[PDB]
Amino acid sequence: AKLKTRRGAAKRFKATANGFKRKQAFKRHILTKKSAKRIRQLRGCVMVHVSDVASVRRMCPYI
Amino acid sequence: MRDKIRLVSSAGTGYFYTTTKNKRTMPEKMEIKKFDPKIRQHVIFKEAKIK
Amino acid sequence: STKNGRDSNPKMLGVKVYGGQTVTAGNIIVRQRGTEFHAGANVGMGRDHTLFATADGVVKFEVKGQFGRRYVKVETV
RNA sequence: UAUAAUGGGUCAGCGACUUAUAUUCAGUAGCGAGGUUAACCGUAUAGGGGAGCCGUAGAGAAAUCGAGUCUUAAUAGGGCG
RNA sequence: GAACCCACUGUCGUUGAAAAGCCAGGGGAUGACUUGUGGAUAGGGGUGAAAGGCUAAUCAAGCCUGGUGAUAGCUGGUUCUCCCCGAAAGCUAUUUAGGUAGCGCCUCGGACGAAUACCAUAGGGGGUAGAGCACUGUUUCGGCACCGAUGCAAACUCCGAAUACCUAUGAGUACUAUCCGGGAGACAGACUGCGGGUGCUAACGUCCGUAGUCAAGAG
RNA sequence: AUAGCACUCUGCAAACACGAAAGUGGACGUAUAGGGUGUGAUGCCUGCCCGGUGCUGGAAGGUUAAUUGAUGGGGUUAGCGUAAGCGAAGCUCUUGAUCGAAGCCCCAGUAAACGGCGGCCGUAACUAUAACGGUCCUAAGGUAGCGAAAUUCCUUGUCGGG
RNA sequence: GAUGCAGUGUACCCGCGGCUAGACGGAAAGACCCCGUGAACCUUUACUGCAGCUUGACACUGAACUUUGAUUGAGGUUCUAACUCUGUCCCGUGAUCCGGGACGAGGACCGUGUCUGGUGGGUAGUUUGACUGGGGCGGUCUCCUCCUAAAGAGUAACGGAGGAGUACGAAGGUGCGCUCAGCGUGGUCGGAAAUCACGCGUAGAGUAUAAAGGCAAAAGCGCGCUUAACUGCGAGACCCACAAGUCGAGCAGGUACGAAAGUAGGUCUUAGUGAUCCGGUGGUUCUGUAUGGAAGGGCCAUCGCUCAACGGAUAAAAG
Ligand SMILES: [Mg+2]
Ligand SMILES: [Mg+2]
Ligand SMILES: [Mg+2]
Ligand SMILES: [Mg+2]
Ligand SMILES: [Mg+2]
Ligand SMILES: [Mg+2]
Ligand SMILES: [Mg+2]
Ligand SMILES: [Mg+2]
Ligand SMILES: [Mg+2]
Ligand SMILES: [Mg+2]
Ligand SMILES: [Mg+2]
Ligand SMILES: [Mg+2]
Ligand SMILES: [Mg+2]
Ligand SMILES: [Mg+2]
Ligand SMILES: [Mg+2]
Ligand SMILES: [Mg+2]
Ligand SMILES: [Mg+2]
Ligand SMILES: [Mg+2]
Ligand SMILES: [Mg+2]
Ligand SMILES: [Mg+2]
Ligand SMILES: [Mg+2]
Ligand SMILES: [Mg+2]
Ligand SMILES: [Mg+2]
Ligand SMILES: [Mg+2]
Ligand SMILES: [Mg+2]
Ligand SMILES: [Mg+2]
Ligand SMILES: [Mg+2]
Ligand SMILES: [Mg+2]
Ligand SMILES: [Mg+2]
Ligand SMILES: [Mg+2]
Ligand SMILES: [Mg+2]
Ligand SMILES: [Mg+2]
Ligand SMILES: [Mg+2]
Ligand SMILES: [Mg+2]
Ligand SMILES: [Mg+2]
Ligand SMILES: [Mg+2]
Ligand SMILES: [Mg+2]
Ligand SMILES: [Mg+2]
Ligand SMILES: [Mg+2]
Ligand SMILES: [Mg+2]
Ligand SMILES: [Mg+2]
Repeated sequence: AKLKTRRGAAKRFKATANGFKRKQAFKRHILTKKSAKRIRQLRGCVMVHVSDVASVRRMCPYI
Repeated sequence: MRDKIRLVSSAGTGYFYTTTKNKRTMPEKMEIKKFDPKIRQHVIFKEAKIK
Repeated sequence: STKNGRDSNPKMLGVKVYGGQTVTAGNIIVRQRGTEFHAGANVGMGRDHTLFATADGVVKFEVKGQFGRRYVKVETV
């Protein structure tokens, strides 16, 4: 049968030209104690690690 | 016990910082001067409940 | 039972670049809990007493001054 | 593991990595900035059928632009290209 | 106390004559008694003077057929031939510890080349072995907390190697290093030598570091 | 298991049980009868405790469901406003004023209901006894009778009989 | 724990009747012990459902009097027509079923349907951690400092010793300024010890807190003014399985202190901490299912976990 996407992973990863991008953790709450440097540097997207790319591709066959 | 509070800008921008204080040693509402990125100036921020 | 059994995680302090090595600006030279080494020319000190290069060049260690402190500096060209 | 650890009294016959679908990577063949049909029709492996799929462009959550886009007051810097 | 109904003791038998018996003894024997025939109660139900007893040699939930080829990180098995290369029993995390995943270690294809290694010179920072009281502890004898002689220390240091380790040049000898992809296995180790904790300076004991061999290697 | 004894439920279309219902047993019986529970001929008899849980009888104060819907806030436009904006009525989203029983919180009774019948000090030394006196607690701190016992660790406790 | 290995001793080949010392003899994939995120049955004040029982609202459900409250409700007294009788008499009939008719006794009660609070091991499905010189009991599970640790990094044990789950609008920034402690002398109550003055040696003091590494341009101690405890970033590097963590020159905007060169992106540093999901609050040039709006969603900033079994299997579980 057709391969089925893992929707949880599909809602966390998006494809780039040569890889995948993701958001960073530790920016949901408990924010007062954190430093301004951490606050500004954890904002935005980053790339998926090579040791995780295989798992991401296996979970998302069509993205 | 140090309670969390938020300091809101007086310019109406809605900008706010967050910090903590000791209620007993500082009963009065805190009031400081800080930079406001929305208007890019320094203005007074006053304490508001962290909620 | 035993009251002991605790220890902290490692911190990996030490010297990262030795004398005669080429370093570009920004490289960390020493990771130290205290200022066992001091910063000379073209070397900056951080909040945790880390020493880093502020210019390109070659690392060098020395001992100078009345107190006899150990200094580390970067020589440019 | 000679082990005093397991299994077999002997012979003959039977006894265990398969099938469908989807996907990815290597070989080989056709065509080639293009490649290719599905259901179906069809005195039927032919010939018709271009709906559709892959490739040819990225960035951004998105509106939006586009060899550039995102962030920013910034024509600076930086991330993806 | 016979028939009849039971089953208290002992020998025998226990691939028996018998999937519960024989033999010699034992208890009740007009009663809450024994027994024939035909009926009723059906499975989380029945019945039980109550032992979880019995319900067709089956009972802490009968049997048969279906879901069904249930699931088992567990145990076992896995069938012809030759050639080339060749591991691991580690770290991290885990309701995790005899499972699994990322990394480390194996193999095949492509790209790339000496950018890699051995050794010689040159530049580097140590706080161990040893040694010693200058600090911190502890220790023996003398003279008035100190002074003169004397000892000790993983958590003492006025000192301080050999080895290891990082860099730059260089002769020779080695298709070495590095990158991109396909496929794995493995995450129970053992002994010996050296430095150690633990134990009794015991254990073919146990836990680490570091080399060799076995594992997977005959003579 | 048993005859005997005690508690408790049941006024009959009885309680109780079976059944999905219809109905059936109880019983063609009826409080001297029927069900449940504990004990177990007979003799002498059966001490104290209602603090806990249960059951029984009280009280209408606090708390509380469905239901009901008083207010308050918002969306949308007819119309107003150079603009920003304001905005009736009709629909619509949300809030929950008031009313609202049993049960529980509260008060008494009940142990042949489930249950409970103590500590620490001076002394007893022959293991640890309210033995006896102090005090601390508790609802209270064992009456009769018996006791190295089908109950005793020390234990083959001590003395006598055989 | 040896017929089968090494060295030795003994022993011509094969039956029959006896015996049970060994072949870790046969018989049953150990019932004891441990393990698997296995099973069954039983218990309860383990968790979560259901039956049963019970409370009230609406419906079946009607009519008359009468009292009290702010046209309407809540209580009392009667009635019959809904409805009940496992009461009597007739008919179907030849029948203790049933149906129809009459009578009698009850009666808007009881009872039933839907909704709803309480009770509920009576039944049903499940849960009840791991490491451990076997398991159990005990102890531990995350973070920081020292020693084991063999002079780079890293390195185990239910190995030897201590700390943490904070504090601070000043204990932060800057300009200026100043140095501890212990001793010897003499001085009012004043004396080992508290206050004053002079002197010799001199970092033992101190650094909010455990220890280590540090601290004279003092990182120790005061004063004046202040909010750089900023916004957007960020060359480069450390450490790393991932997720994370750490240091950072320099560039723009605004700012504080300095005469100026300049210093300032919290505090001498290393502990004072929690991912994802789901929700709350403030902004927003985004989106918003015919169209214009609006609900809802997205982005930015923030709030709610002793998820301490601290990479957190559920919102919810003991024997
Ligand atoms: Mg958020
Ligand atoms: Mg061998
Ligand atoms: Mg064998
Ligand atoms: Mg085995
Ligand atoms: Mg066999
Ligand atoms: Mg065969
Ligand atoms: Mg007979
Ligand atoms: Mg019998
Ligand atoms: Mg007789
Ligand atoms: Mg039944
Ligand atoms: Mg049977
Ligand atoms: Mg069962
Ligand atoms: Mg080979
Ligand atoms: Mg190995
Ligand atoms: Mg877990
Ligand atoms: Mg296992
Ligand atoms: Mg294995
Ligand atoms: Mg030594
Ligand atoms: Mg393992
Ligand atoms: Mg292992
Ligand atoms: Mg080992
Ligand atoms: Mg061993
Ligand atoms: Mg060999
Ligand atoms: Mg009895
Ligand atoms: Mg009696
Ligand atoms: Mg002879
Ligand atoms: Mg013989
Ligand atoms: Mg015999
Ligand atoms: Mg043998
Ligand atoms: Mg055997
Ligand atoms: Mg077995
Ligand atoms: Mg057992
Ligand atoms: Mg199940
Ligand atoms: Mg365990
Ligand atoms: Mg143990
Ligand atoms: Mg060390
Ligand atoms: Mg080291
Ligand atoms: Mg070393
Ligand atoms: Mg969740
Ligand atoms: Mg619309
Ligand atoms: Mg954990």
